[PDB]
Amino acid sequence: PKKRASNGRNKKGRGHVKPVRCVNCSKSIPKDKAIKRMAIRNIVEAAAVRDLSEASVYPEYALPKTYNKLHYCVSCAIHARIVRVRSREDRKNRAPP
Amino acid sequence: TPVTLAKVIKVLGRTGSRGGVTQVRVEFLEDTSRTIVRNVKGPVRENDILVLMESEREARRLR
Amino acid sequence: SQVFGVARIYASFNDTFVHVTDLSGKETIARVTGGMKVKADRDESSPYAAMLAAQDVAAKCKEVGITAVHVKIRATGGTRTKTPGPGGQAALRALARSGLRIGRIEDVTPVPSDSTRKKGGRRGRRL
Amino acid sequence: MRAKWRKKRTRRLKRKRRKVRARSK
Amino acid sequence: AVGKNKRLSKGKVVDPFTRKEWFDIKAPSTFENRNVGKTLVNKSTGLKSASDALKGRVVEVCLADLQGSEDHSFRKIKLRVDEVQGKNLLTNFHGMDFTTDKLRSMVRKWQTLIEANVTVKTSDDYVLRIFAIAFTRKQANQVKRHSYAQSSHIRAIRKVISEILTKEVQGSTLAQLTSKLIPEVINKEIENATKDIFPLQNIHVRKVKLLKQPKFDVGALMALHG
RNA sequence: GGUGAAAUUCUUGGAUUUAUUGAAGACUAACUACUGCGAAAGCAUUUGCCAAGGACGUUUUCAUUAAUCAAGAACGAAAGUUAGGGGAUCGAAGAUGAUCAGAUACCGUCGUAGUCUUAACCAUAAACUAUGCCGACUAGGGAUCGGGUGGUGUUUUUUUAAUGACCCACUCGGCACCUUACGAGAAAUCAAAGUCUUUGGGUUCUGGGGGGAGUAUGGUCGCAAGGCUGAAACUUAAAGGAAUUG
RNA sequence: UGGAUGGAACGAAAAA
Ligand SMILES: [Mg+2]
Ligand SMILES: [Mg+2]
Ligand SMILES: [Mg+2]
Ligand SMILES: [Mg+2]
Ligand SMILES: [Mg+2]
Ligand SMILES: [Mg+2]
Ligand SMILES: [Mg+2]
Ligand SMILES: [Mg+2]
Ligand SMILES: [Mg+2]
Ligand SMILES: [Mg+2]
Ligand SMILES: [Mg+2]
Ligand SMILES: [Mg+2]
Ligand SMILES: [Mg+2]
Ligand SMILES: [Mg+2]
Ligand SMILES: [Mg+2]
Ligand SMILES: [Mg+2]
Ligand SMILES: [Mg+2]
Repeated sequence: PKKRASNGRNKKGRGHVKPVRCVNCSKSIPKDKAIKRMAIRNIVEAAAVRDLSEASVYPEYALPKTYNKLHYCVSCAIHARIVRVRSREDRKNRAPP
Repeated sequence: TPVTLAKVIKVLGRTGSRGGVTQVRVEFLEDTSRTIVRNVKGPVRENDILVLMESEREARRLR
Repeated sequence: SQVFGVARIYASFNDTFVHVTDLSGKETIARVTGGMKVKADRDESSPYAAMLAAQDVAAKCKEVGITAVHVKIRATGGTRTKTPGPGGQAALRALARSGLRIGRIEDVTPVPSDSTRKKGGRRGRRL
Repeated sequence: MRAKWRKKRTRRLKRKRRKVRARSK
Repeated sequence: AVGKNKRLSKGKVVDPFTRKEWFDIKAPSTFENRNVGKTLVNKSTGLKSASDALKGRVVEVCLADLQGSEDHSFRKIKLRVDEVQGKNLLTNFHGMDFTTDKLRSMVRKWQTLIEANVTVKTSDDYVLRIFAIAFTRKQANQVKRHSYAQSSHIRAIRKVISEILTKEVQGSTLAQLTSKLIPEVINKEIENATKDIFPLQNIHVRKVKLLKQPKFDVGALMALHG
């Protein structure tokens, strides 16, 4: 029987969504169906910050960011310890943690 | 063949496929204020002293 | 007052590249990769390997006369992973601890404007 | 066996019957 | 993989740094600082004449060093070597560009991006391509959480930017323009020209790319390095 | 270089790498969301030209000119065919290295047809919201797109005006969403899948247990792969849907 | 202010 209201995506009124490729397994997947995540991370670490800061010119330089968007197929997303599973009525929950 | 004396300051938890290895945050006797995280084989508490064949390696932390 | 070089770490998977060049970039100095300091064929990207190579290249840098370096980190890019490898990050900390000075770190991973085609077929790498 | 491959096998069988019929007429 | 060579030689030592000497790169007048860096090449032998090997080189340097102030932190600058004057090889402008981390931080979702480009020509026969970028701004007292444009404001804004770039480059030779962009007066004009259309916060311009060069004319270059 | 681990491959004739240029073809990233347009398939760089369209506004006109439709007709994803051009990347067939008892499969490196474009064909899909179209009525909440109206509302221009962008109130037309079930259902669920034993607003198409079988035959289109229409003999007591406990 | 993919594994006579 039907398992989800949107049936696994966010397509209502389009028909075609111009798919993209999974970052890991390169499987094709519609853009809206994909499980896009935003990876914003500082360049170095939370550990070597002291080393670089002391061993660098330009005191208090920037420590800039790094931004990648990731797209996983459903199977890769489940296999990579992400949003895995939820119970029957709990699936309806929409908000992030 | 130089070696390094390092002092354990805080134990993290067990690690390894069979639970036979321990993760510790250890702190050098000489040139203090530097702390590194290493794996230990045998039984260990805090405040122990370790000797290292090398100092420049930080083990894969699982947290 | 100071002498600068340019690092250009290639933080790929399965291997790691470290070679410093002149500020112009046409002249290269002491190209050492992690794969020439181990005998595994599996550890070529290991952080220990990259660190050990980074110390070597830092030795050549110091004995030539370069004291500080500008950092350009980059991944495989193109249609491939676009995420930095494991050992390049360790190499950066290595050569920084080796004695040189650091300034103006940037990421130069080649990113396309929706390039041609990712390999693997429509249905993806199946394993 | 899977329905698609059933359909493909039938299509081949039809093609073979078609040509063997055309062999005589 | 040290022992992995099955065959090292398809068919079947000298230290290279004893042959190499340093050189000092000089920037044009339109910069607070002049000392850029240092570079290595071989002996200018009777068959190489290393000045030839230096003739077509490009060096990238951050603007923050050239101006001292750290507000020009990202702001990469490209300089082209043109003439070798006794270990003080000279350079002129070749291109400006943004840093990836900044560029990516410019763009955030739930707002409208506006982009424009142009292929204007200078008085000095230089042919330049300039890019401009903008993003919509949600004002103070905003309640709705996305604040998109209406795709006709974008058309008007892009038209205004396109024409204003030309009107700012036509007549100008090069160096005035360099000293217009160091204090970023160009983007300063944009909101004054567009505030009656839509807010448009954060109107930094973009990289600029050079396309075509006229004849050398040594003297003009020398004028920059007094 | 590749993987879980390796090998086929390329390297002292300098591979991988770094800088400066140049050429070719493909795509239009990040902005990009329970947002938009189109009858559907589908459609994401700028600018110009050509024609088209919905909604809104209207104290303009015709006056019932309308809804659904046998026969008939336009469009119709991808793959595929014929003849030119183009032919970077990926890549059915194929060649090869691994794993395995076997592995012409999954994994790795190459690689024709194809992937792009012009002139024609083909007319199928899980072409899906598995919910035909038109019209009326029936519960609450906020948010959003396009238009219109009111408000000493905020900001900016020239404090100030008209603008523009926001705020508050209202309305028409959209894509939907949150709560509840008077009601419906076998249930999953549904503001329609409701106003159906208290059984009737108008209308088109399709089905009568599962196989045999979308097969055979006969028509009809196509160069071809195939498309449209479409049986029977015989066999069988279960197939099937939704939920409960293991 | 974090972070790992990760090898091989075929089959079980009829009725209750
Ligand atoms: Mg199921
Ligand atoms: Mg569809
Ligand atoms: Mg080479
Ligand atoms: Mg785009
Ligand atoms: Mg839109
Ligand atoms: Mg009708
Ligand atoms: Mg059909
Ligand atoms: Mg159907
Ligand atoms: Mg209705
Ligand atoms: Mg409205
Ligand atoms: Mg509405
Ligand atoms: Mg709608
Ligand atoms: Mg019957
Ligand atoms: Mg029947
Ligand atoms: Mg069932
Ligand atoms: Mg058997
Ligand atoms: Mg068997």
